[PDB]
Amino acid sequence: AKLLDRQENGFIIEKMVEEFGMSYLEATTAFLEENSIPETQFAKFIPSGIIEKIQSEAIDENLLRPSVVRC
Amino acid sequence: MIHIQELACVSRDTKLGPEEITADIPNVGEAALSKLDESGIVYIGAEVTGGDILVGKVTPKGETQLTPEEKLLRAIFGEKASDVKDSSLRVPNGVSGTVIDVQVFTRDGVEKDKRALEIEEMQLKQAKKDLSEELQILEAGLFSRIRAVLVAGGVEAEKLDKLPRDRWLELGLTDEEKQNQLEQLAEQYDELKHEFEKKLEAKRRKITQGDDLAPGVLKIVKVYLAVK
Repeated sequence: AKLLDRQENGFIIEKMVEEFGMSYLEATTAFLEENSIPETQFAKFIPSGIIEKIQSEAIDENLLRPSVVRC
Repeated sequence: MIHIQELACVSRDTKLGPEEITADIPNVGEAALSKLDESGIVYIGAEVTGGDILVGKVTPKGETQLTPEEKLLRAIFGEKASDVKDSSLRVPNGVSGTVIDVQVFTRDGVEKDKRALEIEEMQLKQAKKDLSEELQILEAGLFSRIRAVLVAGGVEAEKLDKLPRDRWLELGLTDEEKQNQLEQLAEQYDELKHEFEKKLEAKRRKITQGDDLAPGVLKIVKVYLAVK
């Protein structure tokens, strides 16, 4: 009944990037959808370790306003 | 052959919020954003080619249009992350030339950016300067004559040149049509000096005051490109 353990979910995530070879972003965007978790709750279900690897994609891909890249 | 092609970039109010003219544009490399000034506008004298950004504009996206992939990173980075889409004004395909002028019009009410202010600030220094030199002439002139007419009739030759210029208007002369001359000079000076001053006003009024643009439009940036 409890998914809480992020580490768990985190290890569970990179599994998808290793197999489905999708973008860390798309991946974790999906993981959430599949478990019915709103993005606004990513904090309690996603490991801040895997987040970092999204932040990285965002910059490398310029998905964000230069304004936010800096801070 | 050669001609000045006027290209405009307009930012309006949308049903989804106000547009922004800025260098803070997403989905474009440093290469593109590099060539722009702090205000998102291209540099005068730039050798621009088809595609290059001339004026950076941005438009709010609105829920409906948000991919769940961006709803997520919006939640990660805060509201103003993937808030807007690039709608900046680029150089059309095929065309090539060199920017020779830009012209920023801002509606009455909108906050003036840094770029705008410096320009505003500069035009004030002048409007003011223009007055000093205007006034210096007015004095140097009329006052050369007041002396002349003053000396002739009641000469303080050396005495007069000492007391500050503002003290001359004071001194009087033996009743005479020569006192009526000294009368008009006084009137003229003041009346004119005043007029010149209330002109500085009407100038400052215009410089700072907004531009009368269409309803909805917030600011317009007109780039002037020399196409060969």
